Amino acid sequence: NDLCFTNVYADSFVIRGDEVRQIAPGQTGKIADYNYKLPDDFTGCVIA
Amino acid sequence: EVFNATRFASVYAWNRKRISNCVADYSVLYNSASFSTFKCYGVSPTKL
Ligand SMILES: *[C@@H]1O[C@H](CO)[C@@H](O)[C@H](O)[C@H]1NC(C)=O
Repeated sequence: NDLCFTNVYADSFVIRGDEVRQIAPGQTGKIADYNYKLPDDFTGCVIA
Repeated sequence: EVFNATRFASVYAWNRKRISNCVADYSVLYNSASFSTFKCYGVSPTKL
């Protein structure tokens, strides 16, 4: 709440079933490899 | 012949099959979606 940023982007999508945990930096799997890949130095948070 | 085996042994008497003197194609197990988890320690699954 105190810090400030130049821009923020909100990427919204739905995932069902297992692998929901795979949305995290440096993770492997069908979802992380073919569907949505996060950068190694990603700074932010994932809410589900 | 190991992964599509008819019946697996109990954990008290686990089986140990030795695989040798052959060409081992590891691409089928990696791309096949039939596995629920595939986590490798020591070596990366994509350079195998
Ligand atoms: C062995 O298992 C694979 C796994 O999909 C299957 O495609 C193949 O038909 C099976 N073969 C036999 C002889 O059980």
